[PDB]
Amino acid sequence: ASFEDTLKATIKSNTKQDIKILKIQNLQSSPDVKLVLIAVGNMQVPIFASKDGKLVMGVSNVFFAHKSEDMGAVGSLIKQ
Amino acid sequence: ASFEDTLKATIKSNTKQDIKILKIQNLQSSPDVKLVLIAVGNMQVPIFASKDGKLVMGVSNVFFAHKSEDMGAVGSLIKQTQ
Repeated sequence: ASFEDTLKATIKSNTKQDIKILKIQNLQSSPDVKLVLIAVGNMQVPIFASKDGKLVMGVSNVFFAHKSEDMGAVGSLIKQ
Repeated sequence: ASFEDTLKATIKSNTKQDIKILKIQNLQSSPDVKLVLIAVGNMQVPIFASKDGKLVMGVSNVFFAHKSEDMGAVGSLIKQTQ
């Protein structure tokens, strides 16, 4: 099952909610976690997701990346 | 560089703090992310870490997993810290 289909399933299975995947952004630091922006209800909201889509973790204000630029990336979409 | 060493590096380089790793817990839903509990000074704080230790992401009150048990696992570990 693709990342978007797994990711869609993973959220629905825990929230009963049908989401739209708006924007997927890869992280230069590592391929294990993809920064993704989804539409739930009336808001667009960002999350972190395992590359397989079987885990989502909400964006918090703790985020350190081996590469500096990715911190800009998350900071950009959290302003989005 | 090993997972605990990379994780130590990637945290220190950005908070210039030296931390110990107390507990590492793998998530059954995926191996891509490890739930890890570290010590900053006299605080214990849980975090999520890419399996290679090159991303640390704070535990928030959003976390969804494909396998149900993993939610129990993090929910217990957030209780141990506070």
